[PDB]
Amino acid sequence: SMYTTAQLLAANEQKFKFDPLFLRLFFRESYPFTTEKVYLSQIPGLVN
Amino acid sequence: MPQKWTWIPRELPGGRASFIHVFEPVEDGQTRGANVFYSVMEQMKMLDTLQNT
Repeated sequence: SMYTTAQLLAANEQKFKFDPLFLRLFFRESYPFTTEKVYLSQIPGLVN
Repeated sequence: MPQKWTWIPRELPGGRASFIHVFEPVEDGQTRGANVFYSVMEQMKMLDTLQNT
């Protein structure tokens, strides 16, 4: 019951600036582990 | 575990071959093939265990 007409010209998808620089530059290798915990080790390496 | 993945097109734009893939499918859609051991992998291992025991 409305006789007015309309036309859509353009639509834009706003977004915020997001670039993962820190995990791009430094964290380069991925290790999927199926176990429960994860171990990392450090060896002193000071020999007289 | 692998750490770098590279893309290699199968065929060059000129029509020459750049990557070769060979296998025999059985069903309609099969992306990658399966070895011939699936029928007897289990019996082989159990035979090995029986022999050693």
